[PDB]
Amino acid sequence: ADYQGKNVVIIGLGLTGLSCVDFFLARGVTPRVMDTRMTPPGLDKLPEAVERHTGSLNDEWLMAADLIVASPGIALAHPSLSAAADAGIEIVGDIELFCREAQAPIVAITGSSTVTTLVGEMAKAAGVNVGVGGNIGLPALMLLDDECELYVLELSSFQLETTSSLQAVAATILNVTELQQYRAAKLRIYENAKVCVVNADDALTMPIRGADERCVSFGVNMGDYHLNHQQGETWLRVKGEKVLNVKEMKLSGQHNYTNALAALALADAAGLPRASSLKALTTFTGLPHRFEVVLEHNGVRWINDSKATNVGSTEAALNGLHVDGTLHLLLGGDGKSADFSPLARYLNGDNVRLYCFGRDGAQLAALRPEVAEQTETMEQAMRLLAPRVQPGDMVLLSPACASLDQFKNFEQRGNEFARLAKELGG
Repeated sequence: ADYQGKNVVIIGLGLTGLSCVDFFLARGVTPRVMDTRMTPPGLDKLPEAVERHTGSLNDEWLMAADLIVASPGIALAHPSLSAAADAGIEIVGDIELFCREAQAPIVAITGSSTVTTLVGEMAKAAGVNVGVGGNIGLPALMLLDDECELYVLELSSFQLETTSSLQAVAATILNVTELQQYRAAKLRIYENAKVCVVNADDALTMPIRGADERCVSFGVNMGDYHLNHQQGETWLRVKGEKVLNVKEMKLSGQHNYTNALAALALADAAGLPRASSLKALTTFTGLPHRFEVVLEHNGVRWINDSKATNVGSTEAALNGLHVDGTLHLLLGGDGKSADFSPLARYLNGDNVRLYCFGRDGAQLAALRPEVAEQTETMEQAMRLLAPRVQPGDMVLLSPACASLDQFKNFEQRGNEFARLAKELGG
């Protein structure tokens, strides 16, 4: 849309509020920001030209606004917002701002992560540049920067409440778990959807009406997409046909089989090739910290392999690793008396750069010091490479060491890497 010369107020900062600020600053609009918290997150990232008010809502700013952009964290029933609404002031959310500008198909998912991640993996297996965001990953507005061909948004009922311009190529309510108002907000995801993917085992996921010929179902024993145990084997079944033995999947358990069925039905409805999507089901592990993609933005892939607390596990990550551009590898920690020389056969070539840290970091940078860097902690290493990273590059944390020298456990090192990937790469 055109927001030129409008008084815009953003309620709620954080990364989402920051994305709205950038969204408007890039369209010639300087917004005003307010947040009930005295020191909200992202306050230090907030530009200087932007007026901000913290510790409470500025009711005058709201009543004076032409457009109120409300984070899902503030209740729309709040008296100031209720008064703004009664005064005829337009209230929207960040997702509404996204859907007005999005030029690529949108897949929309709501219902009490894996489904959203799988759909993204299926699009990637088909060579589709996909932006995964919303209630997970990056905020939706930050996906407009890249050159996406498909959007996959995980949405809350709160985000849906303030969204009116969503026309998803495929939408789903996975579950409605603790009421009729809660369901009503979630059903908004179906409005103007080309295909509605519903849960055969949860009737509240079905539209009340107006979806007679655009519904596709997933379920355990029933639905267009369901499971079937026949000749002693369990099969994924799609539109009456066996398409995959669940033993080819890395994921396991009934819940992950229904997750795969739901993700498959969205990807099929969005036009992704079945063959490439089924392949994604055979490669996706969903293991935290084990070659876990934590951020895909601006053509860069940030991969958290903090689970590699030994030389053998890092060698596995490097072995057969195709990186279109530059691999930015981080190495360090407590090596635990390990010999890292076997890693050298994978660290030759032009596209390798090393960023070493931790207790045994000095010993790890000694694999090819000419193209290597050294630091004390993981954070300052990532701030060195973040300016240097360009599209096609991979930022891989396969440290080959345990994290007990500077971390509670390898999980903390992997979570900290994901936190800094969002800041540095977004």
